[PDB]
Amino acid sequence: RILTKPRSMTVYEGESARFSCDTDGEPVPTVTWLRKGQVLSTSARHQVTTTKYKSTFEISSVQASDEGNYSVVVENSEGKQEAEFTLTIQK
Repeated sequence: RILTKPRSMTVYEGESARFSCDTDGEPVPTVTWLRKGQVLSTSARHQVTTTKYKSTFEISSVQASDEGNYSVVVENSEGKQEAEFTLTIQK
């Protein structure tokens, strides 16, 4: 599980904070980005997303959320895993 975890960083605002991880599953695992930042939103405030075997979350307009420690809990159609990191922001 957790084929690869997203590193970390510190951005200012919609400057990058790009993230992308990898995870196996059967069929395909599940992912839920979140970290006391309102589940890293998904589109109204963040460009979060997930693919067949690789997910990723980007921030081109961080809002109230985004403050530092940001993680991704990815299940496995039966199991549960997680990769935590820390992306802060400077409004």
